[PDB]
Amino acid sequence: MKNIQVVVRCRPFNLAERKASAHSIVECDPVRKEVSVRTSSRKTYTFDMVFGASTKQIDVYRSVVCPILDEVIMGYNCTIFAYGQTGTGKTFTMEGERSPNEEYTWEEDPLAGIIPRTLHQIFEKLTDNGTEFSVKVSLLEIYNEELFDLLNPSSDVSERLQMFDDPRNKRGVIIKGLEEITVHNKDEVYQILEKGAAKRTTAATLMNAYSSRSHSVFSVTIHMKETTIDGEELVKIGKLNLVDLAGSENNINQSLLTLGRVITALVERTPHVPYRESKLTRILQDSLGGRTRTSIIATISPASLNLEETLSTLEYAHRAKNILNKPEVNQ
Ligand SMILES: COc1ccc(C(SC[C@H](N)C(=O)O)(c2ccccc2)c2ccccc2)cc1
Ligand SMILES: Nc1ncnc2c1ncn2[C@@H]1O[C@H](COP(=O)(O)OP(=O)(O)O)[C@@H](O)[C@H]1O
Ligand SMILES: [Mg+2]
Ligand code: NA
Repeated sequence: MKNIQVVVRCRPFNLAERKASAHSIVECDPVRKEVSVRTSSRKTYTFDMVFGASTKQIDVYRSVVCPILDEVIMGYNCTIFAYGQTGTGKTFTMEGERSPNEEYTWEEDPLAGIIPRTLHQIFEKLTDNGTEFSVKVSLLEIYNEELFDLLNPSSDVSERLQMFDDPRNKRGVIIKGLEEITVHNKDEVYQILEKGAAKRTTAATLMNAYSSRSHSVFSVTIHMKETTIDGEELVKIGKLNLVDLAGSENNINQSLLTLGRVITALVERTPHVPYRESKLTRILQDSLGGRTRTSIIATISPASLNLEETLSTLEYAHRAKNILNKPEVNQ
């Protein structure tokens, strides 16, 4: 029925990265939707949208997320995930950072990313849309095939969760004891994201290379009740997953390895797709050849130092455009 959207976002050169040449190794064409990489010998790859080095946070949100957020409110499950080498901007893009000195409020911090922006807009868009709705969110991170709850307000972070097949959902799982915090309004948001960021920091003291190796699944489930002209009970449920994947360069890497075998299985149209053999592919089975509306943001470097992963990343992301999903709304 419908193709997975792939986008590419390149970041500006960082402090480590030397640029020798007068003209770029990575050129992004937003109009032609082409990323062109100098291996005058090139490989040019077309994507669904492309975002060069100076693309700001608000544009990414505007171009990619605003459209998807509308599908969430109709009650499609969506899933945006970020993919690419450590240091290209998967966390910058999906979470963002906090500007120093309290120069800006969270709502207006231009370093803010998809997660906080989205949560903010869910409340603006639904408050003046007439709907009866609630928002409850959760923050699960996978590391070494273990499940960490960063929003559980009480528990020690190293208390890890179990997963089991949802007896109500053919291609889904329930994460037992996962803290699903109800957000009653936008002013409850920051406090929740802070607690998430803090617990995360604690988990990093416990495990090696945690930032780069962890997958981070930040869900948000919109319950929307609506009365019909016929006097019925229209209860629709949007779910948006916002997934920050472990760095592409990596049992520690079982989930990332399996994500590859799944995508491979799907594109080459081989009958057995091994969702079941990793926690990530179990949690997101429905985002990959299922009934969810997936977008991948593939984050690349502009620089010669990281060309090899920049290109690995582009080939991996580009074959992912051939996956067909059959979106369905939850009532
Ligand atoms: C789980 O999703 C999150 C968590 C934390 C943040 C975030 S950015 C966190 C940063 N991505 C990180 O991993 O440390 C925040 C930072 C510090 C305190 C509280 C929040 C932020 C929120 C709104 C605006 C700007 C920055 C953003 C998204
Ligand atoms: N699009 C961007 N604009 C400005 N700075 C960026 C951008 N993407 C990444 N950076 C910076 O480069 C570093 C890498 O970001 P990070 O989100 O940790 O990457 P990842 O999560 O992909 O390992 C951070 O310091 C970040 O602020
Ligand atoms: Mg990161
Ligand atoms: Na264990």
